[PDB]
Amino acid sequence: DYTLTREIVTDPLNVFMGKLNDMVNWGRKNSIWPYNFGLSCCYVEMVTSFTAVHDVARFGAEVLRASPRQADLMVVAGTCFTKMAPVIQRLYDQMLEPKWVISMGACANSGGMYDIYSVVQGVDKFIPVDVYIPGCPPRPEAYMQALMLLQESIGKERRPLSWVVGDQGVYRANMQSERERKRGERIAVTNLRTPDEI
Amino acid sequence: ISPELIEILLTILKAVVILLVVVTCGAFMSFGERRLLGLFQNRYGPNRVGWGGSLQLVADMIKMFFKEDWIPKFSDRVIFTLAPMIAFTSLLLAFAIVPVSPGWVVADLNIGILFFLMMAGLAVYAVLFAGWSSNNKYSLLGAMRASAQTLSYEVFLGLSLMGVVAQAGSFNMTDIVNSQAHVWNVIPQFFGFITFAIAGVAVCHRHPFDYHIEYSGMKFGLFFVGEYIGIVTISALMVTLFFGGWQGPLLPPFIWFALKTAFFMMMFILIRASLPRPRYDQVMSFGWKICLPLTLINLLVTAAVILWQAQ
Amino acid sequence: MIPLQHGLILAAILFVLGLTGLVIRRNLLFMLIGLEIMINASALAFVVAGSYWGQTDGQVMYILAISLAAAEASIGLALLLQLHRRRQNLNIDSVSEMRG
Amino acid sequence: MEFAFYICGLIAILATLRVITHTNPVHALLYLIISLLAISGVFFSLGAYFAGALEIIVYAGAIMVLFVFVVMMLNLGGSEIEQERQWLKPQVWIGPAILSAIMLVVIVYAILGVNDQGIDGTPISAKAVGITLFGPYVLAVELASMLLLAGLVVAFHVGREE
Amino acid sequence: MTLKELLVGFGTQVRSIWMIGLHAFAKRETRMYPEEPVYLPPRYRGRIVLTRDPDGEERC
Amino acid sequence: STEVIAHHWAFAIFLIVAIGLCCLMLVGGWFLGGRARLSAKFYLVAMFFVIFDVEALYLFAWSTSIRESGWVGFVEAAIFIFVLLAGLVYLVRIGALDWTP
Ligand SMILES: CCCCCCCCCCCCCCCCCC(=O)OC[C@H](COP(=O)(O)OCCN)OC(=O)CCCCCCCCCCCCCCCCC
Ligand SMILES: CCCCCCCCCCCCCCCCCC(=O)OC[C@H](COP(=O)(O)OCCN)OC(=O)CCCCCCCCCCCCCCCCC
Ligand SMILES: CCCCCCCCCCCCCCCCCC(=O)OC[C@H](COP(=O)(O)OCCN)OC(=O)CCCCCCCCCCCCCCCCC
Ligand SMILES: CCCCCCCCCCCCCCCCCC(=O)OC[C@H](COP(=O)(O)OCCN)OC(=O)CCCCCCCCCCCCCCCCC
Ligand SMILES: CCCCCCCCCCCCCCCCCC(=O)OC[C@H](COP(=O)(O)OCCN)OC(=O)CCCCCCCCCCCCCCCCC
Ligand SMILES: CCCCCCCCCCCCCCCCCCCC
Ligand SMILES: CCCCCCCCCCCCCCCCCCCC
Ligand code: SF4
Repeated sequence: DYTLTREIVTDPLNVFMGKLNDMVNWGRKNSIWPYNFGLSCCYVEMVTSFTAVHDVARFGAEVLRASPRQADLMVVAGTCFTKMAPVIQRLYDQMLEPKWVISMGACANSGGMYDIYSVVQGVDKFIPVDVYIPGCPPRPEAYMQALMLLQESIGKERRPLSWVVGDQGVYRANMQSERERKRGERIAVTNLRTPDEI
Repeated sequence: ISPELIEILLTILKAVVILLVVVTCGAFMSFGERRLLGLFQNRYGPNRVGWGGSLQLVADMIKMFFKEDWIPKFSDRVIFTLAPMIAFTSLLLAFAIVPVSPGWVVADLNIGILFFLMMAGLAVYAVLFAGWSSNNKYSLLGAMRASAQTLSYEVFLGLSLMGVVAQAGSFNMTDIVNSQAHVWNVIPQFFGFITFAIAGVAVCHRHPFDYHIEYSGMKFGLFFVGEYIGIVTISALMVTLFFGGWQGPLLPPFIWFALKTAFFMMMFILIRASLPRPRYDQVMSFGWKICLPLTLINLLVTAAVILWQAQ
Repeated sequence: MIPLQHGLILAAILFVLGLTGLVIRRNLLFMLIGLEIMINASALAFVVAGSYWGQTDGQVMYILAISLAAAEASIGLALLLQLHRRRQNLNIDSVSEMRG
Repeated sequence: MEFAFYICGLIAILATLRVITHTNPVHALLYLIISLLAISGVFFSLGAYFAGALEIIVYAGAIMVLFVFVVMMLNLGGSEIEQERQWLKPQVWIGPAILSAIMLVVIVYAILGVNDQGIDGTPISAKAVGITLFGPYVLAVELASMLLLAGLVVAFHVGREE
Repeated sequence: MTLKELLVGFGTQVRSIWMIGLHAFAKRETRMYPEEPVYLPPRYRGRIVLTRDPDGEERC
Repeated sequence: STEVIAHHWAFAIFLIVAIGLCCLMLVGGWFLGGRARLSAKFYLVAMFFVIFDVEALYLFAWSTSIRESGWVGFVEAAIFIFVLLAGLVYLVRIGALDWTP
């Protein structure tokens, strides 16, 4: 159950090529360089994650490039305004493969609370998103959880090793949804602490 | 099999070992800069990829290697490929003269620190080529400003080192570290020491003296590894020129040299973490009005003391 | 065991190449480039002459030659910048008003 | 040191020939920097260690840094001259080619008739050059400082902005 | 610039370096997510659920 | 000799391995992975660098032979450095070295 991009296909994978692909995916998922992109309040929570009290640096994702060429992760953390949607599209085009997209917050997910004339209702209207984060704003640890989700998504995708040989198509794994995976524990919740307590 | 060929092979293997260690130390000191900034900023830094983050550098290396190699369409391919090549090899060859131990030196040249000055000029060329070939106005302007900075501090890099050269009476590195057999040159050439430290920070484009936006993939990695190799080279050079190099009372010579070099690498990281960045005009005014006359007066007083003490 | 004639021949080749580049190029920057080539070839010839006789005199006049080269390149590039400022082209055939 | 001398001389000749015929200013400056490194290698082959050190320090580290600075200041993208390529047409360059070839033939004929014991390549250190520089050549040093001061004043006066 | 200003600036740079070094000798303030779970207050506004009565029927 | 030629071979191998390492790094970066007018102040500061750099080379030549030149050479280099500093004071005092006016 994979997905081809240049189609629901199967697992394509010599046994040495599988180990080579696993090492490539391990190196790509353990070194993810986000693009410094200040849109709205969700970016404030993103840079709150980048600080000392949360330390996204532990995952190897602290480099925070100001140039789209060096970065390989686009965290759309803010509202997709109509004036900035071409800017976001151009910055995504300037990135180089492999690249991944995380929508952070309700604005980047669907437009959020701003169903208004000057706001594009979600960045997935024009940019293929890999991980969505609900929240307004999502807390910094929610951004780190989404980073880990992106890491385990990257760790089993199949990409070409070299551009001169082999299949050049990009295979993305169809992950099981987090909602269906966590339904076994979320439904079993019975009692929560009362709101009058600290 | 002859003893002369055995000695030739041993010296070649010694140079190969030195080269591999300085390149590996530059990459692992990029990683150590991340970890040390984490230490100085009340956090941990990368400590999840492997034990303590020791496999992080392999992860960025694999990410750099398996990225889309990209050259701009309206750019000069040769100069774009050439600029990281120069930024790597120039400061690597600058390290090629530093004696890390008695008997462990790549080339015992009679020019020495002059070869370091040649390599520094070629590093300035690397910055200029990177800025021009990107075909970008922002990168071109940033290269103009950065290259004028490096010129304003290479104007006195050598004149800061001339106090040590004057005391040693030679350009050779081993003669310089042998001239500090009793007192390290940081004591008499203190003003030369501070001016050389300032110039070494400035010509390495390090904080607080810091055109890379068009570079990506392995070229950006080559640029950064060359920058940290330049950090290693400047640290080892000031260890050999002002702190005796391999000489010390109790520890083996490599232990003393490595401890002093690692202390200056940590001082690089602490300078980056602590000081704010000054403005352009104040930086160049400090480079021209302050450091150059200080180096000239230091050389004059050094010569006067040397000739006075020659009975 | 390197002949002096070979070094002098190499220096003369570089000198005549610099003179050819100085003549055939109308761009003022390429003429300054040619001037740098010729004075560097003259300095190389003097270094060869001083190394054949085993004297420091060749390197001393090399030093004087490159002091002249540095200052001449400074003045020439200042004049080139002024020419590009007041007439926006480096073609020297435009700069031909005094004649006869 | 013989093979190094001949290979560096050949590289310098080829790079200079590429310089005088190239149309891109930055490529021409790069080839001339390669030629300057080659001539420094020629200097190191002949034992003139200080001359080669200053060839890379000053000639291939300062003067053409100034040239590259001026070229990128002007933003020379090959305008109004690269559209011409006049020096590549025979009618411009053959005449000076015969002129330079005749001069080279005359200078080579004069060179081949000199007493030649060969260059031993014994390394003349920078210490001896500094001893001679402040011994028999004192007034040369002082008036060279004055010459560089004059060049500084002239280039500042002409190359201002206002 | 003024020599007194230069000395005061040098002393202040040394002071800043000393403070950052003493920050290196201090306790880490990092909460190690995900190994260390996030403490959330009881009235924190996160995921929405529908609850039941004590009898076990849905309260909506 | 043996030690000198061994050090020369070591330096040559150092150069060759460094160049080959950088070339191999760039080749591996290229092969691997899928695909999809300035002001006159810059000239002024570079020219000042060039002039003070050749005056620096004069001081470089002096500094390695101070003891063999004696007090006479100190007097001559003192005159040289005095002219250097007079030129520097002239450059500073007229605003040539001020980046902003
Ligand atoms: C992209 C690549 C571009 C090309 C790069 C270079 C390619 C060739 C590399 C290998 C060349 C062979 C190795 C070098 C020769 C080593 C031996 C040597 O230099 O010996 C001469 C001298 C020895 O001195 P010593 O032995 O101490 O004195 C006692 C008496 N003999 O020692 C000396 O005189 C030492 C001084 C000369 C050392 C030169 C080192 C290289 C300089 C050029 C670097 C280019 C960097 C890239 C391009 C920059 C931008 C153009
Ligand atoms: C207002 C207008 C401008 C005014 C001027 C402003 C700029 C001032 C710049 C001053 C520069 C002073 C430099 C002094 C250097 C003199 C020391 C020296 O070079 O001594 C040489 C001698 C070793 O030589 P030798 O004995 O031949 O042994 C070599 C082995 N072959 O060495 C020895 O024997 C050891 C001597 C040790 C001496 C240590 C003390 C003096 C040097 C350190 C000063 C530290 C100052 C700290 C900060 C003070 C406040 C600013
Ligand atoms: C291989 C095919 C071509 C590949 C591309 C070109 C690469 C560069 C080739 C030329 C330069 C290196 C030549 C090889 C030198 C190897 C070492 C050697 O032969 O040393 C001899 C000598 C050592 O000095 P000495 O003490 O006199 O030795 C006598 C021994 N008792 O040495 C000396 O006296 C000085 C040695 C030369 C000076 C140092 C090296 C200078 C390098 C300049 C490079 C310029 C840029 C080249 C760009 C090429 C591409 C365009
Ligand atoms: C291995 C190599 C690396 C070694 C690492 C350790 C050494 C690192 C050296 C770093 C040097 C950084 C130098 C920065 C100089 C900045 C100069 C500057 O721009 O100063 C301007 C500032 C204000 O000037 P003002 O005229 O008042 O401006 C008014 C405008 N509204 O004026 C001022 O604030 C006055 C003071 C200016 C700076 C004086 C010198 C300070 C140098 C940095 C601190 C070094 C402390 C010791 C570090 C360890 C040494 C081993
Ligand atoms: C080219 C560079 C030329 C200049 C440098 C030459 C070399 C150094 C020569 C000695 C310099 C001494 C400078 C004066 C030190 C004492 C004055 C001082 O630090 O003033 C700055 C500041 C003033 O206090 P203020 O900001 O008004 O705060 C209110 C407090 N009641 O007060 C403070 O911030 C508090 C005190 C801080 C003291 C810091 C350390 C002073 C001594 C440093 C010695 C050298 C250290 C070398 C590096 C060590 C670490 C590696
Ligand atoms: C930043 C440090 C760079 C060092 C480069 C050189 C590495 C050479 C490795 C040699 C190891 C042995 C040295 C001689 C023996 C004395 C020390 C013994 C314990 C290591
Ligand atoms: C618009 C003005 C252009 C001027 C171009 C000048 C070109 C001069 C070329 C001279 C060629 C001489 C060729 C050799 C002549 C015979 C040998 C020398 C004289 C005996
Ligand atoms: S989702 Fe909420 S917090 Fe995030 S950008 Fe929109 S309004 Fe701001």
